[PDB]
Amino acid sequence: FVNQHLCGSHLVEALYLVCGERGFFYTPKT
Amino acid sequence: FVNQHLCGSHLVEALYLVCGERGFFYTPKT
Amino acid sequence: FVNQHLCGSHLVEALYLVCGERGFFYTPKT
Amino acid sequence: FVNQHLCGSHLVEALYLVCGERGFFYTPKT
Amino acid sequence: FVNQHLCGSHLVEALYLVCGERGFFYTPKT
Amino acid sequence: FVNQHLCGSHLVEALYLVCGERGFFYTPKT
Amino acid sequence: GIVEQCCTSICSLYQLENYCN
Amino acid sequence: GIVEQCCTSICSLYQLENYCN
Amino acid sequence: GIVEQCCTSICSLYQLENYCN
Amino acid sequence: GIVEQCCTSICSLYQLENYCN
Amino acid sequence: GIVEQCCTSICSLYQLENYCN
Amino acid sequence: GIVEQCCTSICSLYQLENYCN
Ligand SMILES: [Zn+2]
Ligand SMILES: [Zn+2]
Repeated sequence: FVNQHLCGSHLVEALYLVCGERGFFYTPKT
Repeated sequence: FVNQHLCGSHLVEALYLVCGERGFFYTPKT
Repeated sequence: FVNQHLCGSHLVEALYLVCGERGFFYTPKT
Repeated sequence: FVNQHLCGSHLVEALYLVCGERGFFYTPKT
Repeated sequence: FVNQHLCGSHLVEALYLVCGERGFFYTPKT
Repeated sequence: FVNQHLCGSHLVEALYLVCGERGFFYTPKT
Repeated sequence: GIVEQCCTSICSLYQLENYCN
Repeated sequence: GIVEQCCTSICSLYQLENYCN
Repeated sequence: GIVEQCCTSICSLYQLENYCN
Repeated sequence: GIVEQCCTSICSLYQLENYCN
Repeated sequence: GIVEQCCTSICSLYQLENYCN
Repeated sequence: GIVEQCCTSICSLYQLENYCN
């Protein structure tokens, strides 16, 4: 059941940290 | 000294959680 | 096996953030 | 300025983890 | 599929907190 | 007052994530 | 309550607001 | 915007909702 | 209580255990 | 994109850097 | 050790204290 | 080392990679 709400929260921390001083966008949709 | 790298990480957790199933963008720049 | 100890920790972050300046209680029991 | 909203979020993680299977209550007020 | 990268990150938080002022080591290997 | 207990917790998340499949050690002492 | 109605399925911010003090 | 208006002072859920997509 | 006695200074696991249910 | 290519399998820092602004 | 004995089943604070320095 | 050189000032991924095993 649950897994997408927690899976999309573990990539945000490893997302802005990768770019560094830059930012990024996050939009889950097809 | 440090404070912006930790201040921008405390709002990300309270950013995607606010929208909910929707996403959002984050770009620190003027 | 593990899943309740981690499932109850992902809701705490999205719990106090929802109320805002207010607080809340958490007691896992029937 | 900011500090109480982040200081009360660092104790929640170290609060339910201390109790363990038990729960606790959080209400910031005098 | 994913689960070890997230399982080893939930114990790090409950690792340094247990020791307290002391530190510890983390090496996932046989 | 508080700042080292929270400053040493923000580097652990950005520590094991940098190594990747490898691990690391953490010991705050002179 | 929240250890099952939300632990077995994501909920909405409105439902989580009903648990506020 | 959020790296100053809320980074130098906590904000409300309503103001943070204005940054939603 | 915990929003000042521990928010202005780290505490010990023993003191945090007194706040357990 | 990231809600599937990396949500169903860990990825590398190089692939995650492609999503940078 | 901790990547299996506790990664496949929650443990207690006493067992986690044995991994302390 | 990391409890001061990076605890008093953000660092780069290259410097943090030097602390890898
Ligand atoms: Zn998780
Ligand atoms: Zn913090």
